[PDB]
Amino acid sequence: KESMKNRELKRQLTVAKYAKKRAELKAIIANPNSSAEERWNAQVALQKQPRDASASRLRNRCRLTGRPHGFYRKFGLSRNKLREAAMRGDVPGLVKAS
Amino acid sequence: RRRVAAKREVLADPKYGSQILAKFMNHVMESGKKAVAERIVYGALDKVKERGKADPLETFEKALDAIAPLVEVKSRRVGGATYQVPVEVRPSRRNALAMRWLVDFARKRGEKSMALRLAGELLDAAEGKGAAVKKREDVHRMAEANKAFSHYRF
Amino acid sequence: PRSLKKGPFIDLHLLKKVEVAVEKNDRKPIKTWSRRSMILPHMVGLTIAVHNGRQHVPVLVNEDMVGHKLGEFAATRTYR
Amino acid sequence: ATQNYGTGRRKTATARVFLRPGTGKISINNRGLDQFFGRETARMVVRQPLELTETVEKFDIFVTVVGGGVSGQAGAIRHGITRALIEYDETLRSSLRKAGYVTRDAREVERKKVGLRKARKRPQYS
Amino acid sequence: RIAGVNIPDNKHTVISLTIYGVGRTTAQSICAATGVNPAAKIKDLSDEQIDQLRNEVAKITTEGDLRREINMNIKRLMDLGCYRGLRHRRGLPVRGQRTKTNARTRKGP
Amino acid sequence: IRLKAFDHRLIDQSTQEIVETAKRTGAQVRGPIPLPTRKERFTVLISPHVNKDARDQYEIRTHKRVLDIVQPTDKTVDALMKLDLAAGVEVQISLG
RNA sequence: ACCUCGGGUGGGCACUCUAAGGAGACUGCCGGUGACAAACCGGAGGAAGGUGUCAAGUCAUCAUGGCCCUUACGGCCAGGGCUACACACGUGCUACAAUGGUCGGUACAAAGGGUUGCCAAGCCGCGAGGUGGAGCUAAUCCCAUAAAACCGAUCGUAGUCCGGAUCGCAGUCUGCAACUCGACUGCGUGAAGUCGGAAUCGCUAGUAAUCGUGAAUCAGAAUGUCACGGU
Repeated sequence: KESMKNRELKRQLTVAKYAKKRAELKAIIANPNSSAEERWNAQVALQKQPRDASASRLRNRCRLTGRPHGFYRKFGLSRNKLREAAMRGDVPGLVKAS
Repeated sequence: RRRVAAKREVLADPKYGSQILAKFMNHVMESGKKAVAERIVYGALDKVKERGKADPLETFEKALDAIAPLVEVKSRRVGGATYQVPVEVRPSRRNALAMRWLVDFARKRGEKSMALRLAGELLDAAEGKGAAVKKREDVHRMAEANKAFSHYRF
Repeated sequence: PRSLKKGPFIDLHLLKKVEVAVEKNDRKPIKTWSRRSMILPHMVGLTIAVHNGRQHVPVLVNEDMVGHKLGEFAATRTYR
Repeated sequence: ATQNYGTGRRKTATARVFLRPGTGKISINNRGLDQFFGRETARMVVRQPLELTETVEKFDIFVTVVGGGVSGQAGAIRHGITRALIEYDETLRSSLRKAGYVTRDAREVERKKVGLRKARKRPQYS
Repeated sequence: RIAGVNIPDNKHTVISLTIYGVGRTTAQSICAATGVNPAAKIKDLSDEQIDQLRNEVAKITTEGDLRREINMNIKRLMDLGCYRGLRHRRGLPVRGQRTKTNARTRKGP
Repeated sequence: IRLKAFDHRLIDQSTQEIVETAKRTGAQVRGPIPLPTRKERFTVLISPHVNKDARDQYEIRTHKRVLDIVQPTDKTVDALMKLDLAAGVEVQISLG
């Protein structure tokens, strides 16, 4: 596949393309200070202003392989790296103990 | 085939002053709580004699009379019919069937006081007229047809 | 969840052939390009067809509807 | 003086005995034995070395040991009876082999094994 | 009439109300401030402290009146071609439970 | 002084260059306050076929140390901030 | 000393607060067996002493063929049609109505990741801790509340006053996307749980065995193998 690994990877600069209207429209909704006439003004926000402004369709993978499973928070890499990284020494502090 | 285990009985009861009774908290402990077990380990022995007139170590000791068998029920081959093995055995066998099956009839009584439905059978062995005494006399006269099979074909 | 924390439905781009089409008579079905797209609670009695890719279903809407999705006119798994 | 340091340990403890001679007085964890405990039998299991060393008239024992469970460091009162007393004298030295209550049992819950269910409690197989 | 249906005795007074379905933590203040004692039965006390514990029967829903609208709203789901009556025509769980086959207490015979 | 260092072997060799080189200059710096092993167990898969019976054990350690200088004037904390690393030690400092 | 006897705090380096790393556990020794010999039986001290295999899942997460789509699976806004109950079951927590049928209470869990995060005592509460925010780089804390105990009530042993499967409608929280369907279990209702027998999962020592997971590429419903089952 070639038209797959370079069309959802570009979500780094398109999901936060605006990035300044996306925070000026999503905090005071969590505030009840909006008036009873003002249910509508905060809802001209992000959808027909072209709809790459939400983030429900992004997924975390590996870098050099691209495996979504086995991905953790302490790496940008996946389950087929940990056996072959710190023995060549690509990961700090990963030491066997008990 | 070697027996490698070492028999380590640990008997020291904090208040009760028994000889053979102390460590028995194993089927009174129903995989649960010890504070639930406090009126039924010794508090039920403080509940046996409360309708009786003795010490609760009197009636407990004499379970080695009539609910303890004489012969053993293990099966053996020669070339034919599978022969069981009747023999005079050391107390670790016959009195092992004089303590744990005496308490095992506790569910078909189902009365008030959880503490009483475990130890409401122990005082029936003064004459020996309870539940575990019926099966012990079944053993002896289901051992007539076997008692000569100890050396010859055994 | 799915309570009435969201009271109204003010959605602007799902609207501009719906709220404008009040003065115009009802002679054409309003076609929909989603399995999600909903419309007002004060327009009650329009026609929306379940959008997935092969053929359309009978959709009958009366005055007493308040609750949930359009997933009942055609089913989720329609027993093929 | 008799101002010493003994320690009983069940479930990774570090105890404090404020020990002195006296007449058989017991106390535990800034409390008495009739004060924190009760509704158990594990209080006078420690009686079994206590009345056989005949120190029921000679010492004051306050072994604070914390942690564990309900009756878990009721297994620590088992240990700390004669540790801070055999650092005084050598009378009851060879007279305590019959009990055997000092060895911190390492057959407790050790490292966690995957594949099984618990330490060495095996799962269902065919 | 007394609790709607004829009532067996030799059991509890608050649990005579807390008779399958709406109750105890809402009637936590009903049986405690009316003065009606939970400590004894519906008969053996004075027979007069039931008169407001009987009026709750015919105010909201009744054993006869629960049968009134047990077919109106189900008629709203069967011939309207909808999906609450697509797994009522079949008999499955409806509100999105363990879905297809091997379900314990939702299908029946 | 608080750091942010790796393990047992790159703080017990990094605090040797701190306290003696700060005692040389006529000042009084306290001794090392310990910190045990950061216990966290790690579980991943290693089998080429997908297998639930196969897990294992890993760990990354995280060891820091509490120190403090009594008379704060030391050039041992600012000038010997560039010395107290070798390859990837990141020495945070505190004026305590 | 003090304290609200929760220790504001000096002092806690000795009558310590979870140790980085460490002499670490024996063929060590005497004696009866055996060819004296491997071992095997017994005693030390001391509240510690003997442990290279089974023509079968992937020309497909790196690899690699005989034919192919070749105005095309180079076009994608895709005009929806994958569970008639008509069964055996790989069956494998839960009870046998009596320790008896419904809670807000006990000496009581409580720290880390924490610069697009974790989300107080909540004012809200029967039980919802959205505006609040003690903690914003956590010997701090948000889920912060809790442990199967006393004698727990009326009444003392039940296929039922454990019983609710389609008829929660409908209640100021992601926020432009809840028009006949979701947590919020408040118990007015609509059941099938009675010694496991035909025969077989399978238990010789820490074991057969019923108290729970906190944290992302920086947005918190990842259940048979759950950080501690205190038996």
